[PDB]
Amino acid sequence: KKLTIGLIGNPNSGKTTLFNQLTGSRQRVGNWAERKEGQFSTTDHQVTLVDLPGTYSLTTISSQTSLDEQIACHYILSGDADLLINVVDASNLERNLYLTLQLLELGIPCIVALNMLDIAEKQNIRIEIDALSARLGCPVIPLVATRGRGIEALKLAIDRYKANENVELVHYAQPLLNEADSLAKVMPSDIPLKQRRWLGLQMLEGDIYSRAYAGEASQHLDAALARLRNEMDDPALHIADARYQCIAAICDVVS
Repeated sequence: KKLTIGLIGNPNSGKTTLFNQLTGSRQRVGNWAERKEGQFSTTDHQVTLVDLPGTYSLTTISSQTSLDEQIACHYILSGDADLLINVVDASNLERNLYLTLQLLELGIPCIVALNMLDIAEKQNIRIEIDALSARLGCPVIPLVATRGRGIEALKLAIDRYKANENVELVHYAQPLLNEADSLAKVMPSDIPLKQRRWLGLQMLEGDIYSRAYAGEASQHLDAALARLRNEMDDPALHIADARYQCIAAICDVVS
């Protein structure tokens, strides 16, 4: 059974190194129409690993997006990957989980690969693996460097992979969910309900680039925002703050 896996993480998360270790000399360097692609095997699977450009987020709310960011986003939303391996820097967890949260809100099958365990230890940081997994609703695999043990556990997890656990991640105010869902109902229904509801939130948060994916929902954004502004100060801020609360709450328990 062949699997297509996207490798995604922040810049300087050790992603290039992990890609190289996983694929060895079974790799091929193309471009996105630089696009690195490689092969490896697990017990059950022949995996095609696709290296996505380093990025801190699938989008940018307050400022201009980058090319790398748009490439990652488009690939992720295309649904070409059967699952993703989200490489996370254990020494800068809070910053790294911003991207992770987006992947999980999108409902994309995910395996977190906790990297840079050494540097975390030398920064006096210990991550509670099962605490994080429980809260994210996906596997969390410590990438132990010694004798490539982390790689072997990562391959094990790929063979074990099922859907993410359907867990509440962010706790949004009810008017936000309502408005996002009603926007979602009008978006191109070729997109899954979960992603259309996320796009909805992104629109409400001021994400300009999400409007490209939302089609006819953009015609209803103004009316949704006016309503929300009559029951809370600034809907975009309530979205960002809830997301900050979620990630901060996780980090306090987990780190």
